[PDB]
Amino acid sequence: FDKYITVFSPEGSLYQVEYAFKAVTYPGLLTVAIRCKDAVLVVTQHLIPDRLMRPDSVTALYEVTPNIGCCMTGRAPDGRALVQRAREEASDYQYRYGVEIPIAVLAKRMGDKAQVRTQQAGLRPMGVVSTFIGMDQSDQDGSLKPQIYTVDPAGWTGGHIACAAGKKQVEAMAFLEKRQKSTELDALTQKEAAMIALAALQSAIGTAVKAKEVEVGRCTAANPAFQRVPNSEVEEWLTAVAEA
Amino acid sequence: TTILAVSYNGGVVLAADSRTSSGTYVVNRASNKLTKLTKKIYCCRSGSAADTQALAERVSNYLGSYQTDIGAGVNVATAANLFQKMCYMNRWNISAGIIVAGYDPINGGSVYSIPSGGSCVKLDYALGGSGSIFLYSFFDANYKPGMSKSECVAFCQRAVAHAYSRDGSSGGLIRTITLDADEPEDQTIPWNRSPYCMEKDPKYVTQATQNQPFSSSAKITGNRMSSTG
Repeated sequence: FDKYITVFSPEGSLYQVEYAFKAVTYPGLLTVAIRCKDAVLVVTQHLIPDRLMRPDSVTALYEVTPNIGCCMTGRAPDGRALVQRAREEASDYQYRYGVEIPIAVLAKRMGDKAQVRTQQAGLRPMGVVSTFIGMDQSDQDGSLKPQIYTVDPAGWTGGHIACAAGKKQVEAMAFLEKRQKSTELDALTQKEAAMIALAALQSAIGTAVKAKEVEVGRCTAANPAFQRVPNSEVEEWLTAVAEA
Repeated sequence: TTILAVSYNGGVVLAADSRTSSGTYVVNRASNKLTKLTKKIYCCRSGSAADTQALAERVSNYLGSYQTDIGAGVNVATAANLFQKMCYMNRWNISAGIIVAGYDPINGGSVYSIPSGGSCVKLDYALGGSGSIFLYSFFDANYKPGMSKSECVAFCQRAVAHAYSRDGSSGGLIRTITLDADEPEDQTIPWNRSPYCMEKDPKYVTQATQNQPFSSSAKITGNRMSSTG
């Protein structure tokens, strides 16, 4: 009875939210975002077992606005649904205020939408961890700085230096946490940060990745627009990882 | 207000004066009636500044959402068709002569006049605003299609200048913008460097002989310009 509607259990927990977190893991795909000095990356496992599936078509990474990219981990179609909400929310904001929605606002509004489905009965939580990445203009000097904001099914929104969501996220975090004691991680070059992200991917799934089996999103200070990193540039990073 | 958009091969030139007038006083001397909708699709706004700004912002926002969700460039036809729907829906409430013009890689440079009714006509060139009426005869006579990008800009500037020389409601800067496969080139001709004005045209230096000294002859000499003579 506690477990099927959105009501508290005797131990103060929302079971349906706990279970939407299980939906994030179920598809067995891992994503890793990482923020460097002048850029954000997001790396998503992009596995197409079917030789007959058109690789180009199945994407975890969506553009929410030119300057905010997203990476959805969990029920692909729930992810797809949240992107549509995020795009709605961003379009609506640009119309109301005449400026691009800041990533930290977008993330917070998406947390609000998630929380609603944890408090109103009969709406399923979207079983997906949204990972927004994008530059954010500092109001002190005008300098762009990189941001990662996750939103989980509970509605819990957070900024990150690095984050993992999906199959072996606990192992990928353990790797990034061990690599954060050595280096600063916000003083890193895009190349160095990319290698750390891809190495966490590689550590966590327990296998060397091909450039084909990952899709990599990117926002830089130079080019603040959310770009898909071409397979050529990712191939250079995986050779750079397998050497060192 | 004088707005026009001509097609060259690769793309289009939008051109516009810069004057908003509350009838007979110039409220703004440096308006930008060339309003971005997408990277390479602009509109030129004539009529109620309020109404066209409101539409241009609404349509720009729809086009941005559209472009995000199709994950491809927007066609000028799309921008024109959206702008037509809005200009038609509200045709009684708004005063809004629009010209949507732009580049898309499918159809290249395209111009759409959406006049006050909410008609949408696809054209080689479009005229708009109070000043348009001066240019129809100017284009008929002097416009030759298949111009260079450079010639179109020079011509569009010469056009806008000819309109704003005669239209009281038009004046100020001539803003152009070329939209083609390349990065958009905006440029702003200040009035003191306009390609034409009546004030500098030697045709109109000699004054009308209106004043005329009290003489013993019906021979018109010149204007009386000194009380001694």
